[PDB]
Amino acid sequence: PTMLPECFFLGADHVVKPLGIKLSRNIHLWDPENSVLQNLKDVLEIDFPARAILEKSDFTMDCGICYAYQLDGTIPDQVCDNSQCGQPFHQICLYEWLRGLLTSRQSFNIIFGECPYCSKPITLKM
Amino acid sequence: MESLLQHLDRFSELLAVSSTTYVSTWDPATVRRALQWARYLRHIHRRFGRHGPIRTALERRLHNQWRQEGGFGRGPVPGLANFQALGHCDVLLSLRLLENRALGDAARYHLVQQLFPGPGVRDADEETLQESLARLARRRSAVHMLRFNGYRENPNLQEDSLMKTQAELLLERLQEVGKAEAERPARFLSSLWERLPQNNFLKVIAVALLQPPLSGEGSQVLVHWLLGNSEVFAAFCRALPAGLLTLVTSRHPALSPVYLGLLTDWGQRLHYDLQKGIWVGTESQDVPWEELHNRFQSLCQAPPPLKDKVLTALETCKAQDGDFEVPGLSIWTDLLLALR
Amino acid sequence: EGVEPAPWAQLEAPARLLLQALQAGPEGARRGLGVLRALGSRGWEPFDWGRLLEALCREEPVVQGPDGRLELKPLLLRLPRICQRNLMSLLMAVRPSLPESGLLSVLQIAQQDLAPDPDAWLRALGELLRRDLGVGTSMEGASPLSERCQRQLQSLCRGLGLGGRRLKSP
Amino acid sequence: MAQDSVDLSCDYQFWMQKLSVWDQASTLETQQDTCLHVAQFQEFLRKMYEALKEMDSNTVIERFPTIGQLLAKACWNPFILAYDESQKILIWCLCCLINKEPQNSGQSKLNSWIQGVLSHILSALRFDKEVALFTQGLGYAPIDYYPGLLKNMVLSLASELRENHLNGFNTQRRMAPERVASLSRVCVPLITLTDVDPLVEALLICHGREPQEILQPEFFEAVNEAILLKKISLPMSAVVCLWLRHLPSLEKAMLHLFEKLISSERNCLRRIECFIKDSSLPQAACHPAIFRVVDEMFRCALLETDGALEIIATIQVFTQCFVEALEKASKQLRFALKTYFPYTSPSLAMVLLQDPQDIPRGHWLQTLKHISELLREAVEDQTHGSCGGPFESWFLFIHFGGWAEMVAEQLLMSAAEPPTALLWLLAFYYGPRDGRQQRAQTMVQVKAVLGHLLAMSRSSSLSAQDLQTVAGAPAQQLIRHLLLNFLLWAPGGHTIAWDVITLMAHTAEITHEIIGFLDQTLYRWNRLGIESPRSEKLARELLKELRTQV
Ligand SMILES: [Zn+2]
Ligand SMILES: [Zn+2]
Repeated sequence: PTMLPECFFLGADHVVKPLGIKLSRNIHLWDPENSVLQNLKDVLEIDFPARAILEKSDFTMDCGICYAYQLDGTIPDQVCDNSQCGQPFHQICLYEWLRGLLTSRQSFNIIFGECPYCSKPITLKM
Repeated sequence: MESLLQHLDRFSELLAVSSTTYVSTWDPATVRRALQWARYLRHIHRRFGRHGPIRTALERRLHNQWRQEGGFGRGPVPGLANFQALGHCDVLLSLRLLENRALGDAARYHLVQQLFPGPGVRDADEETLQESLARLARRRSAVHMLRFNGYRENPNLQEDSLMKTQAELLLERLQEVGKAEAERPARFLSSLWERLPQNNFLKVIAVALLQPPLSGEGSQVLVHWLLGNSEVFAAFCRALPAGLLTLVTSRHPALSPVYLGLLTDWGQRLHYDLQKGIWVGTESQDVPWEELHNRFQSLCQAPPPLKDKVLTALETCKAQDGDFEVPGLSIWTDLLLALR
Repeated sequence: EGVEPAPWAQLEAPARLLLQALQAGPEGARRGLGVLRALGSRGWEPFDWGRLLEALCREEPVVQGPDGRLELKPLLLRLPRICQRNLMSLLMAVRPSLPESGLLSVLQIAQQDLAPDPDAWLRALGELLRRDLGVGTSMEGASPLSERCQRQLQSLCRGLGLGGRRLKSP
Repeated sequence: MAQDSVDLSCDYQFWMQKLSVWDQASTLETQQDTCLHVAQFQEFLRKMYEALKEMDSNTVIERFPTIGQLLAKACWNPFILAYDESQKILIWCLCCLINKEPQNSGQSKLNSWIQGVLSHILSALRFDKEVALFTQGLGYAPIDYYPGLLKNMVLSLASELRENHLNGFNTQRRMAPERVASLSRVCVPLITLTDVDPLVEALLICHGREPQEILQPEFFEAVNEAILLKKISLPMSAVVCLWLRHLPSLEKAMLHLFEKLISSERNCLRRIECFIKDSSLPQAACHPAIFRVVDEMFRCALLETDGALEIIATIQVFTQCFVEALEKASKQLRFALKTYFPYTSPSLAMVLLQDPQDIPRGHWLQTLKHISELLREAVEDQTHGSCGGPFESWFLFIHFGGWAEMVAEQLLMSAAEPPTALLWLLAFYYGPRDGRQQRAQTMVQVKAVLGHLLAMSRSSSLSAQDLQTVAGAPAQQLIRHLLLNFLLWAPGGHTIAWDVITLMAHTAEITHEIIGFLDQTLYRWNRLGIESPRSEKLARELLKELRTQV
């Protein structure tokens, strides 16, 4: 456990690179004897946010089907009418889901069927 | 500019008479002449066929000539249709002469020699005779293969590709007449109707109306012809399915009010029998109870703007015939109860 | 009449959803990861793999080959090919957090031992997984590849001057 | 000048009584057999056409007897006409047969019969009559709409299949798998015809929920052919799912990679990177299972040829393409690297991933120092809960070029007490399964050779014989390519290069080995942006001249 892990980052390209090279250059400084945090702070040469916002960490805005943002420019706008799920979804992903679902039924253009995560009535208007 | 005119008219003369089985005089010289003419003309198709006044002038010559010959009487010759049809001018005539069995010995041998000297001239920049013809027969065999080995006849005819193809053929064929204004589209539609299989014709038009435009003036000219012409509309409503006509009507609300009267005519000229709990036709060729019920059920399954047309055309047609509320009396109440 | 329910249609919601996720083409693989991320995030962190494996293994009937012949299959082969392969791929990666008892029988299926027209993919995959378990060397010609592949590979390995590197210890 | 009929005249009757088998293939099995036997028959046609074109018609009778029936069978068989140039060769064949001036009426009959079958192929509705007469009345030709017609036919079905795919347990029309299987055989003959691509794409994508395959792999591999031959130009997701459902295609394509690095383009690494990135192999390899497959294939390749340099070069090119394809399109939820590399610990991998271009040239020493330290901790202290043993960590170490090759060139730059780290490291590289007894032997061997070569570089540009003297095995290739590093690196070279080279130029095998080494090093320098133009042009001229000697 004290060993180096397998690790990397996600976010913005410009913020990613420099810490990447800090790591690339301080990696040989790994000491599996002190805290791994002790190794990390001085290899990446930084100190860290101790719950910088404990509350709003990330109300994630990914598809929930493809777990993506910006699907062909589209935002996962379509959500659940539920307090416990609230999960955003993409138009096309949630379509191709509820279409293949047997329980679904088609109106003229609007369709109803179960939210993937919580199985509550969700409506999609093309 | 005018050099193109005399180049083209002589070419089209030679084109039309290619098929003609007077072919005895011909020789490879005439062959080469026709071919190099066609090569120059497809060269012109490539060169500056694109948007310009010369393009438009030549298209005017095309439609002028085609409505001069008419496509009736002296000849319903297909001929090279238009600008894009020029792009393979040689090819069409090559096909004509194969079937012209007045095709003699020497010009024929020299012809096939020209076409297919082998891959001896395999290196050429232009996609030439051999490549074009190869891809042609390739596609033709492909077409038949699909038709027989996976093709299915779609219940939704508009979705069906053949009707969809013919639809866009005809829309192509009418945008040109609308741009030309040589004769009216009505003169063309009439002659068409009379000459060709009307049963297929109706279905073709049905699918034709619903193609979203691409440049929808052809859709308008159709309804302007067809709300004028009811005898077509008579067999039209007779021959087709229900939901087809339903969506056709929602597309062109002009057809809603007429179409209610069509059925309403058939609706009133039936008679109940208490041997069998049904209205029935006096005449053989009258629409059956269920035949009409299907159509009205499709219309029930239509958009709300078109829903309430028929919904009230029924109540009015009932009450004028006595506003009864029980079977045996009103065809319309029989309906209105069956619809729930 | 010409409709069926899902063969998973009778199950725990998470796992059934997971299957409906792995159904979805190649990318369904990574969607598998996203599911588990979402659920370790969700109120039910403990995802009972043990439960899942039982349902995979459990047998049910089919009538295939001619019209007049029954046979049995577990869930795992009757479900659609793409979900199988995606599933196998996920299993490789979550191999730490799985129980051997169920895994073994799953691999007995994975062998497709005496399966005419077998699933080459599943076979190779089971082989590899057993290898990753440190038990699938098998003391066989235990190649996930075909002997055909290895044959025509050796056929051209012959056409190169080998190095003196002692790789075998004969 | 030997057979003159018989290798062709036997296959004549073979293919003849095979046409009688197939006969328009209005079945499943006629179709299937015809599909596999098409192209062989096509080459038969090439030889036949040559045999006819060279000679005249209407005089010879060699196999002219059954020829009309033969060709008529072929013609009415439309899958014949669907393959690439089969039709065109039939054209040319019939052109060989024509007589300009039929004299006996049999010649006229032949020619008329020919014209007839030609019109049957070219100006014949093999099709519905209503749509035919519709356009006949409209005053059109087949030609002017068959393309868009065809297109519409294709598109309807392409959409349809997407519908069927989306219907994942719906009550609706489950499209006939029989029609699907029909299409599977219909596509392949005319796979090259450009109007078809979306259909095929849709066939490969719209997988549906069968537990068993329903297409014929003849289609899978006839597709694989045109992909790897680059006649098709498809998207990427299509070919990945193809690779991912039909295994012999993957296998046969990975084979087709080796075909290049052995047969044609030995040690032109830019052709190799070109081929890799041309295909979506690293993109596909982003998927784990495919990666494990190709890893096993290369492992077998590596243990047949015990250390083939060309193969290792290929590996590292592929690994680079794969790493970048991974970094590109796996932002959220990418697989933990011990997925692809399970047997090893992940820590060592995590270090290996770092590019040399990231780091300045000086610290690469410290990098390799910690690396070799960790490899020692792995293989010497080979405890359970790790790699199985030496070979596995060694194979891991292969894939990361640069970190592999930099040991020598750095050791040339650090012959001032070359640290035991690099010695053990390169010893482990050039030798696995050595044991420390062997590794210490080779350590002091190469360190004594360094005591030689250090002073030899400090001296003038000496002979090639003071070098060949320290040669005179278990350390021959090691010491050889070490000397080759020393040559270009030391500016004392460029004078005695050909001397040393022609000395060690025993064979063509060692020649090819070193040629690969040189292409490798130049490729490395150009990619790294690390160059001495002296050594660049020098190795260029040498490799160039040696590409003549072979
Ligand atoms: Zn999405
Ligand atoms: Zn929900």
